[PDB]
Order: sequence, then structure tokens, then C-alpha cells
Amino acid sequence: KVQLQQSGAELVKPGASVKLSCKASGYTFTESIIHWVKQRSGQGLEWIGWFYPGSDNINYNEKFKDKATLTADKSSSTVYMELTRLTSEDSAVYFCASHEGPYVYFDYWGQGTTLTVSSASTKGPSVFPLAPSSKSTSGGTAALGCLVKDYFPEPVTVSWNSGALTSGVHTFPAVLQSSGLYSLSSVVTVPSSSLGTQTYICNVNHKPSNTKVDKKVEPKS
Amino acid sequence: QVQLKESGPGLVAPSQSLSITCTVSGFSLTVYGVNWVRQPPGKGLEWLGMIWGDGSTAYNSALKSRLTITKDNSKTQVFLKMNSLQTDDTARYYCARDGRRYALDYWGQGTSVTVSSASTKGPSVFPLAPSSKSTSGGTAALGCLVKDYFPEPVTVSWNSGALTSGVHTFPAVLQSSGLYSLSSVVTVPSSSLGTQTYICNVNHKPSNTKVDKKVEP
Amino acid sequence: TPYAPEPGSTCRLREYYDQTAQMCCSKCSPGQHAKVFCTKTSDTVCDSCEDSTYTQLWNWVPECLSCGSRCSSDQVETQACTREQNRICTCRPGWYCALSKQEGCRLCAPLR
Amino acid sequence: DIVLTQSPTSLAVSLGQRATISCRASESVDSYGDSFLHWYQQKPGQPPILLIYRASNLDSGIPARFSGSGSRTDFTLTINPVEADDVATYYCQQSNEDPYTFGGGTKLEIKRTVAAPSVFIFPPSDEQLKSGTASVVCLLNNFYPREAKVQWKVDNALQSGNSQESVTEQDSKDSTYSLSSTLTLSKADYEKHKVYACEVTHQGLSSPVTKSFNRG
Amino acid sequence: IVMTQSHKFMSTSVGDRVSITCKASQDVSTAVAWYQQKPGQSPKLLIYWTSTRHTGVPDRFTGSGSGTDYTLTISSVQAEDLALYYCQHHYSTPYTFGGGTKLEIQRTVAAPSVFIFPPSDEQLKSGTASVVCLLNNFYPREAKVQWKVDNALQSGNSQESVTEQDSKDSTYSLSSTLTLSKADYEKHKVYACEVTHQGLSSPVTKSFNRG
Repeated sequence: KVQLQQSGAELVKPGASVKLSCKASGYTFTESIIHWVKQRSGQGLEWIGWFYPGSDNINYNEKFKDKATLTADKSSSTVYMELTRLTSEDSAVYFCASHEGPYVYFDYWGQGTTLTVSSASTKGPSVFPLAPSSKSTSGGTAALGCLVKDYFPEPVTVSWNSGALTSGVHTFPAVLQSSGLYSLSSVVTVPSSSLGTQTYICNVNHKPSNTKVDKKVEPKS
Repeated sequence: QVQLKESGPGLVAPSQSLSITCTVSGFSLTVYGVNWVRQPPGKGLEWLGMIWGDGSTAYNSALKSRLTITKDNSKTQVFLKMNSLQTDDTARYYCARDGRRYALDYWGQGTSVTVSSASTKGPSVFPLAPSSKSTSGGTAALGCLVKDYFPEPVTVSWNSGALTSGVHTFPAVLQSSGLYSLSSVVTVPSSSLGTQTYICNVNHKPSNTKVDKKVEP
Repeated sequence: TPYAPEPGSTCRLREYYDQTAQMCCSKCSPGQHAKVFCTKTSDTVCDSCEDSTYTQLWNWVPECLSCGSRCSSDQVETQACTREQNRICTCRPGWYCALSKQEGCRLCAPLR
Repeated sequence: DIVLTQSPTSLAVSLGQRATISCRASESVDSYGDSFLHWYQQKPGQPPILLIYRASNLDSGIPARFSGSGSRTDFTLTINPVEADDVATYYCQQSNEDPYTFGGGTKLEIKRTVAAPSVFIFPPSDEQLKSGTASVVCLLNNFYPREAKVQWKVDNALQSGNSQESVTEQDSKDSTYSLSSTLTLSKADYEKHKVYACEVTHQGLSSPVTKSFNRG
Repeated sequence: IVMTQSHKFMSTSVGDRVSITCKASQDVSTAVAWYQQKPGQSPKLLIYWTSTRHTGVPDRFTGSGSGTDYTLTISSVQAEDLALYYCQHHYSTPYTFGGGTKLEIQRTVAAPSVFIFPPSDEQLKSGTASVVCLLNNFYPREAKVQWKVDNALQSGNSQESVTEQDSKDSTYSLSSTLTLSKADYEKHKVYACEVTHQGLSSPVTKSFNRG
């Protein structure tokens, strides 16, 4: 029932300060402790101190003493984590989580933010449509996709049919092209019979650049 | 446990007889007094008569000759009969109990008495289905519009009460023709738009109907 | 006894003013709630409350409170819920608590 | 009989801040010992529940953040922390002389940080089209505060005097409003026009957002 | 204090039993929790107190062990057991997790489906084309894709991206994104991507022309 909500996505530069917001919903805030953890690319999770707001009990892990600062205002039930000296090693998912009993087992896992640190700038994605295998009808499962191309910020969301169709959808991890901008090749294998008599629109929601795309895909002759 | 059920006619013509019944359970009326409270729409409560265990009753100052609060102790009921209903006596009527030296503790849900002359009309329900415009971010929205009904009290539920979070019922507005209308703003997660079939239902006790509809994106 | 009051003088302690018989009546011991309220002749007739229900103050309410359901696992009760007290859950045996709450805190710690 | 005047009559206090009410009485309602007053609270729709039932005596099973005080004339009900769901109407009743009279009561609201609306456009349903009427719903969501100007554009012609609005109350869990503007038209006048749209003017989103659905 | 696992790549199948271990650095008594971390989503809670099954999770995720050696196990491993399980303690101020012991299911051979299709016209107008060739439901992961333009080899002109184990049937999916300059695409006539896989008797070449 308890839900923890973070922001969408951000991007900063070496020597910046982004403020991660964790908003709790479902219980009170005078009694809601908050812990912060960092999941890097590939390795295991870490842990950071807690910010019990009711008694304002603040604790910090030894490793992360001088990187994160915790503060909250008891007017919106939100906890803010201010990050300092963001080098290139801080590009990682950030989770805010809380427990229920007085032992500390993370049962309420907030959605992770996808903070990335780089000196470059954001760039909107290109959502070039892909042609279904109309010629290859013998297979009966002609696949169609949306070649997301040349978007710099790693966080990217390719929703298919606005979430209506998620069966067989593939969302290949992005590659590192020579130009330095990531690109993916999301594609779904729709039935051949329903290919021509149904819309298969795709939606790229690139939050860091505020770009939202509603590109349409249809067979051509 | 303690439970007080309040029942009364939804709509009564002006200058007609009015009768409410409050059925009590969990306590003995021989020692506990039940008193009524009234509340016009969007106004503060105005007190009404009380009846003690013995039978002696006190009343209001401006309605002393209008209320006839009586009791049926054996049947465990408190029924109020009122006459000479002017058009301004449209309100909710809460039953109650003075289980703590008249510090009212337990109350029953009111019946929302309405005084008018218009005939009772059933509601028309329209499934206000979503579309690509409604779908924004990771949350969609579904509607179940109700129109052209009278009197005011109408009950709306979603998924037979299973769907609770993210449900609102907009207050009824007075249509210039002389009826009421409202809608719903149910917002379900977008990740399960295809599945989780959504059914709204509305019932109008004065018109004696229970109409269901299903909303498919 | 239904001590008759006189305006200008208040009821003595342990006596309340019933507003049905309009006469002062006694207040009985904690842990028992008035089953039959005071009347013109009869005094307060109060009966002990049921299990897990308490009353820590001289009352006349017709119903007691309720303690906590359970201390779950690894939490010993530091005070049983009798008729005049609560069910205060606390930390695990062999450990301590460093945080705080209304009754039982939100974060334990090993005994170091 | 006794007359009670409540000050204020509508107040908004943010979460975690103090609130204070005063139900002034025309006559000394202190009969014996402590004053005889009640401080019922009625949530939106819900029946009223009791709190502070004799001057300062607290009901059995009520959060301790409430309190009572005052005697004779002056009276005070204090909610030192105000949670999200402490939105209701707080009333006052005296229990001395027949009859017992209530008061106007207060309306404790929540002032949260400025939110962002999200205009959702819902078209008429085919059943209503075959019934001879058209109704389009430009419903907002999660907006705060109440001030939100909604206008309709029919082929860039702003309709006026042909729409209604309904606003709910603050949500108990998070103090959230909701608005549902309805545009009504006859079938004869429905077929003479084209694509519809709406706008918002709340002090949230920077510019008037328009969600437009094509006709047919 | 540091909490470290032992192996990183438990490999198993359907019906076998896995024994993901976890060994503390001190006497951690009976404090440990197990998390399942299906990539993309957020960690879930499996076990706490080394033997207490959290509400909701299936009965097969039974914890065991005591003292300093703890062991999750699954006796009826299904398809949806593919994640990075972690173990945690509840004693020191610096809570520490370990590495991610990732399960991986092995199955029989699979026949890759090869799909090829030309780019879009507006993409050509943009300046850079793409001739992406995709392989669907291929297993073993060892499969080679090669590009022949007019029966001519290409090297360093395509990038490959592959998914993890499929959460439904432990299959795969691969994509190649051959890109050419504005003028290079019109310098040739016939394109083709060919696939060499263990599960295929003979390589299959999917080709297309300008039509």
C-alpha cells in the first residue's frame, strides 16, 4: 500500500548538484523513515544513512559521508537528497526505500531514478519507423519496430501502443554508436493477419530532453 | 456491535407527511437516548428533538410544534414523524445516540430528504471511454457519466467495489432543465490497459434501478 | 449514591454529573465500564471490560479501548495488556533500540 | 436559547502546522465545574464523529493531537499537528439548557505546494449521439489550488454560457482537487460544427495546454 | 563489515535446485534478507530472518542455514527465476550487500528467425540509412551475423545488441544496425544479412533489393 515516488530522469555535468526527491504516499510522514541506496551499472547495491523526520534522526554511511545531504520539509511529505561533487562515477540508478518493522528490511522499494553524469548535452531521439515483413508473410509473424536513434541520455522509454500491447515486445539495450549517442531497435512480432487491420503506434518518452514522440508505423507498398 | 441504520423517503411533496426510522443495535434503548440532527446541503448542523429512555422528549425552539418523536422500545426503533414540510426543509437527517452524557458518539448515515414536486426520473449512463488523448505518461483515465436523474442521491461504484484507489465522484450540478448530472475520473495504471476489465455501476434508490456499464479503451 | 447537587457547589472528585437524572453520581474503578448508566435512584452499575480492553482512568464510557494485536516475531512484550494498561511492544531480546516511537520504536540494533 | 458564533468560518493550514478555532458563546455555558461543550467533526460525506466531549475531556479512541480548553465564554480546540486527512468541518455544541444549539462551524483546508493540472478530453458516447445530445468532458486532475480557468473553443469560437463545472473536495490522503467541465449541445447544433479543444489557465503549467480530439 | 556471496553465475534448468550462498564477515547470527532484482525494475523482498518467508512470495523460495553461512534455494525453478539475488544483514550502521548471483536457465536448441527490412524514406532523407537485421528466439547465444552487400563483405559497419534470458521461455533476441553514409547506400543494389547458428542445419541468408 505504501508507495515511494521519485522524479523521472535528470542529467548533470561534473561539478553539479541535482536534488533527488522521494515522496511517500499511504501513511503519515511524522512516522516514515527513509533510506537511500545506489545501484551502479552491473555491480551490487550499496547503502546510505536514514532520515527519520519525526525525531529528525539523521544517520550516514561511512563511505557516503561527504556526497549526500538529506533534508525534508514537513509540508509535502518529501525527502530531498542533494548530491555534491558529481564525478563520472555517480551515473547510476538511485533508489529510496523504507521498512515497516523495527529491524530494517526493505519492503517498500521506490522507483529508481537514472541519474547520469557527463559533460555533453542532451539530444532528442529520432524515432524512424521500421517496415514490417509484408514480403515475408510465409512466417506469419512479421515484426515491426521503431529505430530510436541518436539520443544521448541513457534513460529512454519505448512504450508500444501506449502500453496496450506488451506481448513479445523486445527492447534491445542501447548501443554506443561512433557519434557517441545511444540507439535501440525496439521491435514487436505482431500476427500477420492483424498487421493490416490494426494500428501499431509506438511512443518514445525521452524524459531528460522533455521530448515525447508519437510516431506512427504502417506497411507501405 | 453498535450500529444505527437510518431510512427515510427520498422525495416528499411540500406540505406532506414525513417519516424517518432509525434502527439501533448494540445498546439498550431503556437507558440510552436517541436524538436526530439535520443538515442542509453545505450548511452547518441544526439540532432536532431527543427522546430519553423513560419517554420524556425535548424538542427544538423553532420546530416545537412540528416534530412528533416517538419510540418503539420493544422493536428497538426510533421513528420520527414530521408535518407541514416547507420547501426549505431539504437536508440530511442523521440518527444518533447520546451514549456519553449527551456527548453524541455514534451516528447513522443520513437519507438526504428532498422536497420537490418533480416526478422521479431514472439516470442515463454513458461509458465515457478513454482514447489516445487520455493516455498521458503512465496513467490513463476512464469515465462513467451519469445524466438526467432526479432526486439528488445516487450511488456509484467501480468494479463492484473492488476498485477504490484513484476514484472520484464529482458533486451533482443542477441542470437548467431541472435535473442532475455527474461523471467519474477513475485513473488506472497504463501498464495494464488491455487487461483488468473495468465495470462501473450506478443505482438510484428513488427510481429503483441498478444500471451497469463496462469501459473498454 | 445519587448525591443531590446544589447550584453554587460542584460535585466531589470521583463523582460526575449525569445529564439524564440531573443528579450527581459516582465514578467507578478503572478497568470496568458502566453497563447501566446512573438513574434517579440506581447508582452506576459498571462491569469489567473484556479481554485486551483497558481503561486507565476513572470512566463512565460504555466501551473500553483496545491494545495491539501482537508483537509479531522477535518482539517480547514489556508490559502485558491488563485492565489498566496497554500492550507495549519493544525490541528483540539481546538487542537494544536506538530510535523511538509512541510505544514501540522503528529501528533496533545489536547489543554491541 | 443559546447562540454560538464560530471564529473563523473557513481556514487553510498546511500539513504539520498549528490550527486554532474558537466557538464563542453569548451566555456562560459553564453549569457545574468545567464548561459543557462539544467539538464534533464531520468529514466530507461521512457522519460526524466526536472529539473533545466536555470542555477538554477527550473521547476514547481519538488521536492525542486534539485538545480542549476554555470556560464560560472563550473556547479553543487545538490541532497542533495537522495531517492530510484532518480535513472536515469542526462544530460546537453546548449541553446545558434545552434546546442544544449547534453553530456554523469551520472548514479546515490544506495549502500544499502548487501542483500541475492535466487536461483530459473525453468525447461524447455514441449512445448519447443516438439519443440526440452531445456532451464533451474537459476534466482536469490533481490540480491545486481551486483557481483554474477552463474555456472551450469550438473551431476557435469560444463558447460562453453553455457549459457547467463541478469541483470535488480535497482528497483525504494527499489534499487533491479535481474539476470536470462539461460542454452540452443539441444534435442539430452538433452537426453544424467541427473539431473541439480546451484550455487551462491555472497557475501551474506555464502556458494554456490544449488537448484536442478530431470530430468523427 | 562486508557481506559477500561465493559464485556469480548459477546455471540451472527447470526442475533442478539452486543453492545461492551468502557468507558474512562476522558472526551475523540470524540476520539476512534476500532480494530478487529482475533487471529494469526495483528490488523485491524474498526472505528475512534467514528463514521467514515474506508475504506473497512463493513457498519454493525457502531460506535455510544459520550462523555465518546462508543459502536460498528453489526446488521447482520456473522460467521467471531470472534475476540478481542479493543478501543483506541488519547489524552495523553501514549496511552492506554483495554481488549479484544471477541465475540462468538452460534448455534445448532453438531455431533463430531472421527478419530483414529496408529503412524508411524520411530516414534516407535525413542522411544516414539503417538496414537492421534481427534474430528472434535463438539459443545457444553463440550465433554469428554477417553482412553481404552485392555479395561483398563488410567489417566495422554494424553493431550488435542482444537481450538477456527471456523471462517467459529463456530464449534470446539479437539485432544488427548496419548504417551507411548518404552516398554509400545508393552505390549498391542488393543487401543481405546471413546467420550462422548451432541450431541451424545450414546458414540462412535473408536478402532484399531496392524494390
